[PDB]
Amino acid sequence: MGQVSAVSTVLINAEPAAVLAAISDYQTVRPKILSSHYSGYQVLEGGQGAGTVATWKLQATKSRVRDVKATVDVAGHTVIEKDANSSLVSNWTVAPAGTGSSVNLKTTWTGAGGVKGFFEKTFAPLGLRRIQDEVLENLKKHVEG
Repeated sequence: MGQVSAVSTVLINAEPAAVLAAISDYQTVRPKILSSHYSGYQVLEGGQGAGTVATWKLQATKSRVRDVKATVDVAGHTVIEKDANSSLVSNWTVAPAGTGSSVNLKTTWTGAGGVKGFFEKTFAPLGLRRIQDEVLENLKKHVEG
């Protein structure tokens, strides 16, 4: 059994420890770095570190909206978001990168079929990867200035 996922790494002009905290902040950071594909963001528990629970809608296209209920698991410099509603997990791994830092964002894919059917029928992985990349950009700009 293999594994497929949307992976993108973005360089950030900021301390990786600060970025880690920013990621674990689901109150003042998370909802300020969301793309236009996000809506109805609501923190259900915590909002600052492990144990945080938050929910939102992710609209890939007109008639593709994912109801996400992410459980946050912060450990070291990796923040894991496990959707309780569907089989989607997003990994937020941040690490030093020269004078700044970088974040490796890995969002897993799912579905009854393979990537072909995942794209054609359900939520386009090409769009999802773009969405996550755009959020990483927002994060970079957010923590930078």
